[PDB]
Amino acid sequence: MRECISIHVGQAGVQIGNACWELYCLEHGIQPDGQMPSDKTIGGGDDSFNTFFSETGAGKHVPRAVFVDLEPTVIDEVRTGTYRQLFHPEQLITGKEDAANNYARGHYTIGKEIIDLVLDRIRKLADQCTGLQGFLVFHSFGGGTGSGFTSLLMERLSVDYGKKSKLEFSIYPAPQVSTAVVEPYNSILTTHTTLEHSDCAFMVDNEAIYDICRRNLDIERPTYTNLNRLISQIVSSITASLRFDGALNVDLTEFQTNLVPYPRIHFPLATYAPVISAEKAYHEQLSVAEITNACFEPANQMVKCDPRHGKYMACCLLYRGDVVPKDVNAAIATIKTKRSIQFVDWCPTGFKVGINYQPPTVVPGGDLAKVQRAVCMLSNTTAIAEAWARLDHKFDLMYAKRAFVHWYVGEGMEEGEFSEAREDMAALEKDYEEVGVDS
Amino acid sequence: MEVIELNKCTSGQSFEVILKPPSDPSLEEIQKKLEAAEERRKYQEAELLKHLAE
Amino acid sequence: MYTFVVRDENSSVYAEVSRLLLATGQWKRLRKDNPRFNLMLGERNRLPFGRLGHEPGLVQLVNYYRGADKLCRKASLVKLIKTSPELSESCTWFPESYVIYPTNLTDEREVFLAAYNRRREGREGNVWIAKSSEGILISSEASELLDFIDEQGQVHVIQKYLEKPLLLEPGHRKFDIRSWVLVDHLYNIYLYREGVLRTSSEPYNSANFQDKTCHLTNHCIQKEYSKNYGRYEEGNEMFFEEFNQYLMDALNTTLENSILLQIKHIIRSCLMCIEPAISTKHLHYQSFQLFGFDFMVDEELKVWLIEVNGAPACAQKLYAELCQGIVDVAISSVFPLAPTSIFIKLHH
Amino acid sequence: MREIVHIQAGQCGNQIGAKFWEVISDEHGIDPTGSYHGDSDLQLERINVYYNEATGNKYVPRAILVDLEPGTMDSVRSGPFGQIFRPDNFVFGQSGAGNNWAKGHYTEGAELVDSVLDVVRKESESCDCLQGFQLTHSLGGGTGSGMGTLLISKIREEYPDRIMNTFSVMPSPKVSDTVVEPYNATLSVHQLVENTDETYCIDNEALYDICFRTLKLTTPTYGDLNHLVSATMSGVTTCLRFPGQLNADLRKLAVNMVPFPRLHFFMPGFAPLTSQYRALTVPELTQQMFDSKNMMAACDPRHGRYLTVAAIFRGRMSMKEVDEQMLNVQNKNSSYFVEWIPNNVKTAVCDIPPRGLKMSATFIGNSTAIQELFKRISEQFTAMFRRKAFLHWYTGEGMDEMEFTEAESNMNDLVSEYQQYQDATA
Ligand SMILES: C=C1C[C@H](C)C[C@@H]2CC=C[C@@H](C/C=C\C(=O)O[C@H]([C@@H](O)/C=C/[C@@H]3CC(C)=CCO3)C[C@@H]3O[C@H]3[C@@H](O)C1)O2
Ligand SMILES: Nc1nc2c(ncn2[C@@H]2O[C@H](COP(=O)(O)OP(=O)(O)OP(=O)(O)O)[C@@H](O)[C@H]2O)c(=O)[nH]1
Ligand SMILES: Nc1ncnc2c1ncn2[C@@H]1O[C@H](COP(=O)(O)OP(=O)(O)CP(=O)(O)O)[C@@H](O)[C@H]1O
Ligand SMILES: Nc1nc2c(ncn2[C@@H]2O[C@H](COP(=O)(O)OP(=O)(O)O)[C@@H](O)[C@H]2O)c(=O)[nH]1
Ligand SMILES: [Ca+2]
Ligand SMILES: [Ca+2]
Ligand SMILES: [Ca+2]
Ligand SMILES: [Mg+2]
Ligand SMILES: [Mg+2]
Ligand SMILES: [Mg+2]
Repeated sequence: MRECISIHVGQAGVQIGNACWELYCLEHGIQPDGQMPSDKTIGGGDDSFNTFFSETGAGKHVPRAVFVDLEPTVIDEVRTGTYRQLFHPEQLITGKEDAANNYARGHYTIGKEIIDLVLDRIRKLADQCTGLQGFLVFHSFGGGTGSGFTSLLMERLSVDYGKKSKLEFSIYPAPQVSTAVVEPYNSILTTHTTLEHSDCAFMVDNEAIYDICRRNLDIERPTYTNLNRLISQIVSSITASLRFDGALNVDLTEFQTNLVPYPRIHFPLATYAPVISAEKAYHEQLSVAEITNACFEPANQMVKCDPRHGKYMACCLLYRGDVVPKDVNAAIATIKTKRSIQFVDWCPTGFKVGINYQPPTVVPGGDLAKVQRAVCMLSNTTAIAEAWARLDHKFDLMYAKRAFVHWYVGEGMEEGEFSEAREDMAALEKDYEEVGVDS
Repeated sequence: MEVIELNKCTSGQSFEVILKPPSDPSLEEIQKKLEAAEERRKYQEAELLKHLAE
Repeated sequence: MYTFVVRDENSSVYAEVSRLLLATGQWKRLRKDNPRFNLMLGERNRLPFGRLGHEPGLVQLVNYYRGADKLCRKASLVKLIKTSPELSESCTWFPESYVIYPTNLTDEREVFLAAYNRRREGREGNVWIAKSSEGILISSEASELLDFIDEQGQVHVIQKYLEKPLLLEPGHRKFDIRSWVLVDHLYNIYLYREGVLRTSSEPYNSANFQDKTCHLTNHCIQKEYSKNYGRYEEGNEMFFEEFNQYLMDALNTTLENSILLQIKHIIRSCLMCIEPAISTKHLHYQSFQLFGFDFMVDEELKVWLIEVNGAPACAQKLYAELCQGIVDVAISSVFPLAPTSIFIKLHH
Repeated sequence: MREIVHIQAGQCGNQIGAKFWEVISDEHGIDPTGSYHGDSDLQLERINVYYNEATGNKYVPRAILVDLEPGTMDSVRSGPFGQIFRPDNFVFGQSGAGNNWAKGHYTEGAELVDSVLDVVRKESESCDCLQGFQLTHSLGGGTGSGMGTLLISKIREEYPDRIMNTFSVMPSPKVSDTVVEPYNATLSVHQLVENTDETYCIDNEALYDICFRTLKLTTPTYGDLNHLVSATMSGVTTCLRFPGQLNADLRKLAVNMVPFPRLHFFMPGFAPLTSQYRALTVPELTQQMFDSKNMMAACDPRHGRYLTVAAIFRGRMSMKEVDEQMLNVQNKNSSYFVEWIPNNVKTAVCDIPPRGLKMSATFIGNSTAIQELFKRISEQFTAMFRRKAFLHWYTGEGMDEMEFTEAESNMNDLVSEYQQYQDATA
């Protein structure tokens, strides 16, 4: 058994982290007070769940997680919330004043003052690990902490643990729920600096999740709670293989080897189905064929973009619930002769498939209906570069006038880092065009 | 379609179906970056305090 | 008030579409880079499809289908037709074609040569034509065909030349048929009821392929190289009413029976083939597009598809009617303003 | 990221300031004696931003009151909520400033500034985490204008990394006390351009016009003008005072609102204008708040473009309708929003409405049309300065003409800078 440490940085990373651990506890039968009746080996074990939960002599099951935010508002919700008893105070780290949506403020100014305290709390967790495999880092692109502090944290993690894998769950910015006009700057700055330090990153566009919540959950104006409960379902299906018995994606290294043939091109598209509202009493259960077909619908993707006009490098299907290999191969047969699924020449056309018999757990009283089967597809498609193009365009519009640049320079950042980050993204866009476009 | 690497346990199954064959900065360098930014912050503030002093 | 932007200055079709929208009193034109638009009239090259449909509170629409280039690129059209089970073999309306690659800056040839040899020692006409997306060679010898593709340095297609075209009388003159097709956001396929024949002003020859004025029916070429241009009809352009009369008088049939039935069938086959790949039915933005289909008619009254144009111009006489049609069918359908249709619906 | 320290200086500054505190005290359920008597926890969650906790669990405004004579402050102290202010926080002289910037900034003011700074320091040092300061004052007199800007300079020197925020009342010949107002205003704008992060431009000409040809007041008094200012201030500080995730602290607001450091002068607006019975619909709030008639700076937004806009909707209403209407206002007037700052309009919603209203909306715009205001002042300044009229009042206090020339040059540069970005295109 190899342990995984989750790190939650800034408001988005913390609130999402809080939704995931809630869900993890429901899935493993852990109660708010930390106890697990199902667990028999008291005070320790080598079970699959132990990858995410350590144990105390008193039989408390404790998340291998640290929460970091530059202001205490959000993390204090955790300390006093439903799962207060789950975490230890050492895990929750708060600062005095936040990064004010300024990458440079979070990275340079405030980052410098708190980074050693953070790395040390992480070390305490690493020290209880017999065989740590690496880190899962949750954060927004757009916030000053989420963007600036995370990239410093990632740089230092590569130093203190150079062998370990690092995976990201990043919230890509959408104006519909956005809190700052400079988010594009923060996104490109953080992506540039983080790039070489992340083995695999799952981007979730708030726009996609927002719209899914509106059209499928009939939520008129989604809140962060609605968004986060949906995000945590997707996150759980992605991490479920590290927490449960199985043979696909059982260690963090597997994500890279299965999904990322070229190191920079490490942003797989997540697609999820089915999302059904818990308010619809009569609903007909979707089949393996149908939920699988839904994986090739832009309306269900974590980022809106069109894979028909890109090429695939890898594809993974993660099913939870009443699914057998026969139904999957049948679904894939029909779908293939019906849809535009072009793989790059230097990769095999195929799917790695995982099935977990426990159907998705939903939060009691949440917006999500319980369903008997669900799937999350992780596909590495060049079509996701559409999200980089949008982002880079917005950056260009503002940067051409040097709008808001002084806020960054004023925090000790050099202006050239803007052009440096933007050059890196331009190369990135070019790399995607090379692997995915003919002429 | 060929199904391979089929693995079964009580929790579930995994396998692979093929449809067609194919055809870092040191600790020192980072602290230097943080320190150089802090120095620029110190310099900008000293200029402000100089201006105010005049 | 609906808003829109303009990003192709050379489009005569949309230059008129814009002026129509302004005239409505319910459409306002914006600056090129203002993303706050309902309607984009895009550029022909490298249109930023990835930037469409991410503007909260705006339904957005563009006048191009992403992916339609597969149909509108000569090399691509041949590949699409050979490899698509829907078309491919058992397509009898596209001339035998091959994609040939120059030896300078997969690949065909040889396979082409094998078919060529068949008619060589087969007592059959082996006149072929080389072309790509001025710059066309009509020859009956394979040797001087390839020995022309490499001199140009661009992907080319060599297809069978139609040696037995239907010739208009008097004049013994070739021609081609242009049809305009509008595909709306719902993927309804609309054939404009008015077509045009682009005629040659020179009698058709069979031994002089050097004189490419009675062999190439391009209106651009005809004015430049023909003494009699405009002699038989204005601008070397015959419209459907006249052509129909001709067919009745000369051949005892109608345009609809002898030709249009086939034209409709071909348009449907091509567009339904590519539909799954380009449909914007469940996309975050929607598109429509106007296509230019060009056909040849042989002497047996068999219709052959020659090429599909993705950014077609129109015929002066017709600009007005068609453009209003685009507005009514393609644009006002999505953004309704506060018949006797000019289109025929090819029912997908 | 928490406590704000409020300073109010001079007659205008103290009169609007008293009203401000009167209004927010009511909204937060705090009585003239500083005792909380509300019926919600939303009104205490961020109460510490503007109030200190005292003995007996009562609330004291983190407010410092300043003047060079004692009159207006005596009136404040004997006012309705006069008892709520910390007695040690009244700092005043006896000489007055005679509507003279030089007196407030260089002579009479210099004498008193250190005692004000002592009070500022005592309030700061009590702060868990001071975010910054907000100053209320006019630019047309002597104390608020001259001493006010002197204080800002000294505060920056001592707290150079805190946000400095002002509500600055601009003078109007329509509502004038003396002919030297343009001199005092121009000298102050020079200071404000360099030393504040956010300045809310409250134009007495706008407040007058609104009272006259919207509220139908034949003869507006300073009281009527201040009713509008009270409401605007309560409105613009809402996101600071109640739970929310958008522009919830001074620095975050500044990062979202200010794309270039000198261009930090905001045009406020609100709806509905009151001096009732039927609540406004969300679409009405939106139409009205963006109407030039609802603006507190006398500049026509149609004469320029918005760099950035912040809006705040108050009351119980549909967040969906709010988003829709706000999107509608931008989509149907996209010409007036610069296209090179994408998504430059942000919106917050707070459940708690203001006194006497079911629904309201407050607008804060960074528009290049604000150049009209500075141009108006510049013109009045030059009309007198070309003939050195009334200059002796200033040279008598040791100032020389060169300082006027420099303040005038700097304000005209400010105008030309706005024109640049008004003309700028993607
Ligand atoms: C109803 C409208 C015009 C259209 C129908 C509404 C459209 C959508 C939503 C709101 C309004 C804008 C709000 C007020 C308004 O237009 O007031 C006008 C005048 O003051 C123009 C102000 C403009 C508004 C904007 C957005 C930028 C520049 O200033 C003054 C006009 O009396 C107001 C009324 O006519 C406004 O624009
Ligand atoms: N999906 C989701 N997005 C969030 C959440 N909280 C914030 N965001 C998004 O994150 C971006 C803002 O960054 P934050 O995480 O709030 O900021 P931060 O990391 O705490 O950094 P600072 O506050 O500037 O110090 C915006 O795009 C928000 O829409 C959340 O709970 N869920
Ligand atoms: N296979 C064939 N058999 C007989 N004639 C052919 C032919 N292929 C092409 N042509 C004839 O000559 C000209 C080539 O025109 P083609 O349509 O292929 O390219 P083009 O560059 O003219 C664009 P457009 O389709 O808009 O005319 C044909 O239009 C028609 O005149
Ligand atoms: N809105 C408003 N403006 C005022 C008030 N009192 C004075 N003014 C304006 O402020 C300027 C005079 O400055 P004032 O504050 O009286 O002088 P100070 O005491 O030296 O700061 C003039 O432009 C007046 O129109 C007031 O109560 N409300
Ligand atoms: Ca155990
Ligand atoms: Ca004295
Ligand atoms: Ca002292
Ligand atoms: Mg935060
Ligand atoms: Mg062509
Ligand atoms: Mg006075």
